[PDB]
Amino acid sequence: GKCKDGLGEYTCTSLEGF
Amino acid sequence: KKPKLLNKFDKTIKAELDAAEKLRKRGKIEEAVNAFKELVRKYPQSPRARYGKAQCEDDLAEKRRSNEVLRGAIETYQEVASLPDVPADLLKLSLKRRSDRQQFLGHMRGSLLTLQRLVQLFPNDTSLKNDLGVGYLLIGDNDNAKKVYEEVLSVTPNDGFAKVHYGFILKAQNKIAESIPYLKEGIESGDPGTDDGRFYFHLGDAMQRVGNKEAYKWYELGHKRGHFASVWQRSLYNVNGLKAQPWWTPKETGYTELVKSLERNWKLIRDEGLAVMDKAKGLFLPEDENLREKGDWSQFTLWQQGRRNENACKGAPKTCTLLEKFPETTGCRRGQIKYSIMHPGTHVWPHTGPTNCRLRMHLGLVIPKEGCKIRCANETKTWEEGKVLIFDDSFEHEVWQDASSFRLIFIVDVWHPELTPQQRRSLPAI
Ligand SMILES: O=C(O)CC[C@H](O)C(=O)O
Ligand SMILES: [Mn+2]
Repeated sequence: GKCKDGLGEYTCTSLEGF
Repeated sequence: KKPKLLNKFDKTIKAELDAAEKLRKRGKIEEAVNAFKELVRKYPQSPRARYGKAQCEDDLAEKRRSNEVLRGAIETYQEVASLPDVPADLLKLSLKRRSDRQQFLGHMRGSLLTLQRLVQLFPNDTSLKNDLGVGYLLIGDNDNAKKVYEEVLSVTPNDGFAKVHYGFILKAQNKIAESIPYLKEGIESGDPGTDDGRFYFHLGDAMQRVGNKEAYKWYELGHKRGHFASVWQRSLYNVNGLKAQPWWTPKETGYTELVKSLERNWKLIRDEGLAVMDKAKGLFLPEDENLREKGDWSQFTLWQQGRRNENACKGAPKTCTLLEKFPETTGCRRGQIKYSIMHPGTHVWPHTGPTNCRLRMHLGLVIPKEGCKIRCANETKTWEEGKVLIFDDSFEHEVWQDASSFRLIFIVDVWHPELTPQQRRSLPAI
């Protein structure tokens, strides 16, 4: 689930460490 | 309290274990790695020696900023838990750090597996249940997250962390009134993990949706506590420093050639969108972020996260060809390019986008003479056919549709103009 127009997901990015 | 990390055998080699740990604390990481590798070779069942090996790899990944080294550490932390006679404190530290580093690397499903194991091994530790709930939230499994926080609250009903997360979950399910007491009480608890922008953001938003005039008190306190650039600009994925204003002119953005292309070719953009409406209406998807109070609103997306939807572009081929000349939008991995259709009787709730890293252009395509308007911050404006409006959707904005026929616009997101080329290449996609 992605944050497109709003801020509704718990996190909006995917992390990849350093 | 003083954690107990040494089983019966490890106490008999505490001297060697201490010497190795001393090398690690002094920053002599390569010497410490070798010392703990010698201890592991010599004492292959030692959990404290194995933990030292893992902590050394972890420190080494930090020093080298190497994901590869950190994956090694993650497997060694699991090895610790695989050994005989592991003291409970050490078992918990090793698997907790494992999960934390998996999350840091983005291995959310692997982190979830470790958290499930932690809760099985330590069933009275409420903190670990809270952490498990986060693991579920991070893979998008709100149903199981909700059950976890319900269990937590049924044992420790004043747990603030569990309150704010339960409230978040409720609000995301559109249980707006119900979420308010949980979010409010959890923030007010001041418990660790409750002072988080997400919870101020959604508490304020829920209050606005129910007509509670205290919402801006929470926005004020979230600004004061550093989560929001201001009470009106409440994005949470930000590059600090970027020029902040709700409305921009084309020249203010520097993207004058893009604006010229959109306005000069607007009827072409319009007509491809109308053709999709007429013959391929299923390419328009209903808005699905719970942003509507009422009404019908759908979008037909050509780019998202800087990636072209090839099938979508078959429906608007000349528009996609036109846009390919403008990497400031087609490569904006924190925005979209999409048609948006809104019908009469629509009210879009006040809301903010996620990031201050984009500006949003709107090209008017089919604009009824009366009834359609958009507010951003305190200024309200109308669309015009063949004209672009530009606004920073990280500022609170609101939309109304009360015409007698549909309203079609074209939405083109651009990188905030002050972002450097390396910033535009590196920022995580949103
Ligand atoms: O009015 C529309 O169709 C889009 C409103 C939406 O909230 C946006 O940020 O562009
Ligand atoms: Mn919006």
